[PDB]
Amino acid sequence: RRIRRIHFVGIGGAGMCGIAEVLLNLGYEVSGSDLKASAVTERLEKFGAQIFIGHQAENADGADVLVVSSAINRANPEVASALERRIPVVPRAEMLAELMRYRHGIAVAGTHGKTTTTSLIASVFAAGGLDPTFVIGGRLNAAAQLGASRYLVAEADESDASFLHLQPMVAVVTNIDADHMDFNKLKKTFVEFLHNLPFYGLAVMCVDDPVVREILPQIARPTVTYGLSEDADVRAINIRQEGMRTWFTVLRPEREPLDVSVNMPGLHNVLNSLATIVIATDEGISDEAIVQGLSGFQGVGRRFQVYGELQVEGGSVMLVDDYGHHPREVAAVIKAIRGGWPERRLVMVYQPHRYTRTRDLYEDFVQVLGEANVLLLMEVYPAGEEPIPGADSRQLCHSIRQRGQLDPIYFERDADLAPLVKPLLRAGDILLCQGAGDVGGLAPQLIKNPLF
Amino acid sequence: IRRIHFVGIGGAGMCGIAEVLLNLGYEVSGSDLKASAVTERLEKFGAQIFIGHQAENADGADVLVVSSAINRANPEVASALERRIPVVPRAEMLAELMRYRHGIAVAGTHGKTTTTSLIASVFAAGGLDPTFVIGGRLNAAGTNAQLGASRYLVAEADESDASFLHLQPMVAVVTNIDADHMDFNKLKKTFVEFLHNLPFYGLAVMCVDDPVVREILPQIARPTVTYGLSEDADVRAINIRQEGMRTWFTVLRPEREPLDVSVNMPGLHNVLNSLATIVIATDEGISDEAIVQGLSGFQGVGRRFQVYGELQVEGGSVMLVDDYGHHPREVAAVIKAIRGGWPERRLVMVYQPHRYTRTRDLYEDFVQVLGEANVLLLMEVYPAGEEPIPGADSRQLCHSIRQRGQLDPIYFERDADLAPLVKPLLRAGDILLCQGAGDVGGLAPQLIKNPLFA
Ligand SMILES: Cn1nc(Nc2nc(N[C@@H]3c4ccccc4C[C@@H]3O)nc3[nH]ncc23)cc1C(C)(C)C
Ligand SMILES: Cn1nc(Nc2nc(N[C@H]3c4ccccc4C[C@@H]3O)nc3[nH]ncc23)cc1C(C)(C)C
Repeated sequence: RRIRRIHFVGIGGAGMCGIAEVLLNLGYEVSGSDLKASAVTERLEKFGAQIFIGHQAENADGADVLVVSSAINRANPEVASALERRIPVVPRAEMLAELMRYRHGIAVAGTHGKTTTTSLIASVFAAGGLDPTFVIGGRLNAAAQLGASRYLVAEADESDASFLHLQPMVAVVTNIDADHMDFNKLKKTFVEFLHNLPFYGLAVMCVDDPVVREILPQIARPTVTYGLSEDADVRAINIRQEGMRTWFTVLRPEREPLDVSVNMPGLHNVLNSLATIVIATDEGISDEAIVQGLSGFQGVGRRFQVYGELQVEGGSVMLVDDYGHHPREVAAVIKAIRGGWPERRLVMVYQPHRYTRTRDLYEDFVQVLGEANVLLLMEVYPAGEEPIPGADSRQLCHSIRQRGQLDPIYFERDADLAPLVKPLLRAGDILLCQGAGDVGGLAPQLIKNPLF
Repeated sequence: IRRIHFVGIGGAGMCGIAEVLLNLGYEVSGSDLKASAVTERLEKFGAQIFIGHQAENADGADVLVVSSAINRANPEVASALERRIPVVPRAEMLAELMRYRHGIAVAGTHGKTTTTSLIASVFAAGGLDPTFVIGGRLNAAGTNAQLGASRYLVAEADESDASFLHLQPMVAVVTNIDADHMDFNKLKKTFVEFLHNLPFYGLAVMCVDDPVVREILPQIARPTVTYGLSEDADVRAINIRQEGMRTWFTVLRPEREPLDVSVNMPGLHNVLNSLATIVIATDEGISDEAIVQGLSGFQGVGRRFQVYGELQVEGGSVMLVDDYGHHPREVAAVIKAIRGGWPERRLVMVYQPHRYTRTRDLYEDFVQVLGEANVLLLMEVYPAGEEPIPGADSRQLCHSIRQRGQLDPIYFERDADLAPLVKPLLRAGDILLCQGAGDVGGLAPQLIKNPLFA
């Protein structure tokens, strides 16, 4: 072949080793360097990678192409050597996208629901004995050597530079939401992405989303729509909720109605399931596998995870947890609560992540955070950053308070939430723990706290 | 998707696409106003042909391909839309073909067409028979075989086409990136993005003699082979010598002995075309003998800086050159190619503007570029179905140029006889360039067979 040897600089990095593993599976020679030996380098060695510890120019000798992590500098002697001798140096994210050229690629795109849908697809495919390699957050998983399956299922992030270079056989678009970020450019991006499908590929489009519906005429590829919409090709009807479990019937062309459940509440998960069913159906997966895959799906950790119930005087409070820390993600979580439980008062705990992000998206935070009925704003999680005046939780409290609708309660990172929050809570409330940093710890503690 | 339906399948660019899709094993139907040898040929390859347009001709199509000439009101298109059948423009489906073959995409501002054709010629000499695409038309060597039969598909890649960034080549050429006579940052990014459509194991063939290509070289994270006269080019022409219509030069390639070649077309631009072709043929494993034969017996592409030969006048002769370019930027490149190859020779240019709209839109660029000739014969605008626009015609251009004091254009009408007009002006050692489309294509053939120059 033209290129035989692929050399990874920083091969122990979090998403690097998965790529190396699948390239070995494809039958390339793979070498890699890292500052530190680890179980990751050990594993790659057993799969037939040549590993170097330390960086020196000669580690790249005989490389046809380099792949570098974001942690690698251009003055790294291996990179420098490759450049001096005109060897191509490819970013990790670009090589990750390239993998779909070698497999039946199912790209899951859209603003909201990509991760859960990717994971659901993988679950249903597994139920039909297919063991797909799937990609979430740049990490490759399967259940075996990564890449063995003919199937590769991956989140497709529209802000990644390799998005418009993906070559899927099947593309999902869950929705196109431009809020809290032109809108016209975003639509065009999705249209262009869908045109990377072959003329015989498949676009799986949520017609419940107004913007998806709007761009439907521009797609010019085989399309299957899904949603609650009456004109959707694949439809959920007879939706009923039973504690944590949602039941519904799915209508599909030239098939009898199919009754399914999913063990995670909210209309958003019906839509996730629908997208999965379109893809499983088109792939020829049995009704039995679909039912089992959906039914026994646990959820993705801290993706609108319902932790259950806190006991208070006169009833209970539903506890919800989500790691989203961008305004657009938070707004969607809140909308999911308002849609699913329109009568229930929303008590939100929010911690901003990073001062830079708080500064950059400040006005959007003021708007979105103001949608809560009760707001507890936790001190910023710095993630190593120095404070920025006028761009912190105290300022946000003031910005929101000034608007006359809501009076946020500020608290510090070392405070104990349970005694703070319990006196505020009333039976029928929803308590949302929202953010990363210190927030992840909270819901597990609340659920095992004496006060509840 | 089993059945693909073409609306206007007898169109010059439509029939080739249909033929390749048949070859790939799709069912293909198409409609056209008129039966012809074109529809007959498609029938032999298994196409179902309808004469006339009616909605039901599209019944049972999984996808439509629509000619550039045909709009949404065509009953077949309307029917497909009403029933949510995907409607693909011709240009888009053309681009799709590369996914199914070893695609060689030839991009850049200047030299795409000749290079495409040269590649095809050299591949043919090595007993390959590639399908190749020039001006949206698909061709191969020897009409026996079915378009698409070869594993190779060579095509011009035009950066202004909407499907440019959807090409999926195995090999991509960039001849040059020139923004003259027309955002520059967006243009560069477009070419970078096109090159990134290559797989990590594909090949980029880059003309480093071009400043802008050289500039973007470091952003290409793909295997690259550079070509040019530049000393640092991977593939280099040296010892360039001209012998009438024939150019000799030696080509240096990595890990190879120098290779002596000739091409039967004058000008440095054709050395560069040859170099790009040699990179590609070499990388594909084509023999030195095939390369030599392919280059040597290459005539040129019709009306792409075509040298028609010689007109006889008192005291010697006039080199007749013909080119269809009708945008200022194309004309400027032609003139620069004449000034570089023949810096001593007086340039007499016949130019006909194409369209009143284009004349209006690019007016000042025409004044500037047309003013580069030593002698200028401006022919009346070719309308191409357009109504006249006041102030945007050849008479206005004559005045705009004449007022500047350097050059005094000679106006003539579309129906005038050029030969008696031009002969008394011509002097031995002139270059006579016939430049433009419309009525211009007819001129050089007539001049060469005219008694006045016999
Ligand atoms: C037929 N044909 N073929 C071309 N091919 C290439 N032309 C150039 N450049 C050019 C050149 C070179 C020397 C003198 C003038 C000019 C002007 C232009 O700038 N660069 C190249 N790289 N690879 C190929 C190639 C160009 C052309 C013209 C004559 C139709 C424009
Ligand atoms: C885990 N997860 N999964 C999602 N999946 C989808 N969410 C929506 N959209 C909307 C929706 C639907 C119901 C209630 C509220 C909202 C608001 C959201 O915008 N549309 C979809 N189409 N296909 C899938 C899908 C969404 C989410 C959240 C909860 C993290 C945002």
